[PDB]
Amino acid sequence: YKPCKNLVFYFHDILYTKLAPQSHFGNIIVFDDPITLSHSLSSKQVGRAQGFYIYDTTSWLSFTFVLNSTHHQGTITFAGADPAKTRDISVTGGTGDFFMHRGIATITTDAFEAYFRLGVYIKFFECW
Amino acid sequence: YKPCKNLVFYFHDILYTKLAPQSHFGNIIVFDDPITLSHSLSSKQVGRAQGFYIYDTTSWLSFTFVLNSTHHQGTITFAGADPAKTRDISVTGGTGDFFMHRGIATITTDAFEAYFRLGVYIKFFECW
Amino acid sequence: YKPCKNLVFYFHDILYTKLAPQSHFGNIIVFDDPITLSHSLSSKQVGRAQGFYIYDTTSWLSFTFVLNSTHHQGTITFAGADPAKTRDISVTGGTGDFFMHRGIATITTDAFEAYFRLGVYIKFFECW
Repeated sequence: YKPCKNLVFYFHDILYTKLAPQSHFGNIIVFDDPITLSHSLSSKQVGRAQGFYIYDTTSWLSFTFVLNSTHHQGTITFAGADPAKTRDISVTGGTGDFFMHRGIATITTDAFEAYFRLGVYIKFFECW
Repeated sequence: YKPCKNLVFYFHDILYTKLAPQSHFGNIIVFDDPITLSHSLSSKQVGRAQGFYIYDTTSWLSFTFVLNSTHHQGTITFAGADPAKTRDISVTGGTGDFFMHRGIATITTDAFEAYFRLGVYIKFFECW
Repeated sequence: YKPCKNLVFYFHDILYTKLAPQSHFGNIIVFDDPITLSHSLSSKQVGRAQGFYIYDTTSWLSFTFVLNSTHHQGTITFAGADPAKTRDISVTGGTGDFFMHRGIATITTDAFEAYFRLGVYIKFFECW
């Protein structure tokens, strides 16, 4: 399938059978990260990535791109676990310009420092 | 677009570039709140709002309207971050009567006390 | 409606008006559980169930089936609260083979020990 809309953003984060069933107590890390048009942190910011993930002693990720720029106004929410420096995550929600949008995002992670840059390539397959 | 179904509920909660990337440890607050047809807490209850949000030292919200009334039987789930006394949040899931439903909700907050009344105006744009 | 695709999996977990508005601090339990084709833990594993739930002192559940088998390659994510030994939960996300899929799952719980087997019956009503 070809997507009815493609978007690319970067956001910047600073840290600080077979196997049996496995549980543990979790701790939540909450983040609020700048989203930029290109790779550099000092390139134009177009919103904030806000969400959370988990440490055990944690493939789980929930976050929203809160977009607020001259061309993009809305939110896109993603949720799920995926264990490669690259993973897919489902679009799970949309508001504003991204009202009723659906699709997937490919997340590529440049790890450096406590500095992580995440390339997020959004392919929408339903667009309103 | 005009919604194929509109619903209005209130639920009642009782408490107790630019910026750099920002993380912290989070704490979860879980809530289980009555949903009513109208503004007053003592008006007919039609279900419970059950979910969680986060304190840092937190625009993130995940919750489900568990509806159980003479006219509404099902669940509606919402998730996302939005930083106005009014915000939008995406429908992310539905069961029962709201099976395969999609759309957005506008949330208006009356803050008082530790008492918060939230007006939730659901506009579905896909209805089964 | 008849589903365009039906799937059945089991996963195995090992523990260890009216009512006023109710909140509390929550603690998160994270789990990573084997998914099998049939009831027995020693039957073929087809992936891992990875997500979290909450203890108060908690009908909330978020998890992803990370499927990795000879016939199924993708993820399916579910989220929501539902208070019966059986409950429904909405599909909220999909990737890979389950890209753009939507529907509901019925979850049946066999409680034993700290051992819980969950029968998950997925009915997709949108398939790509």
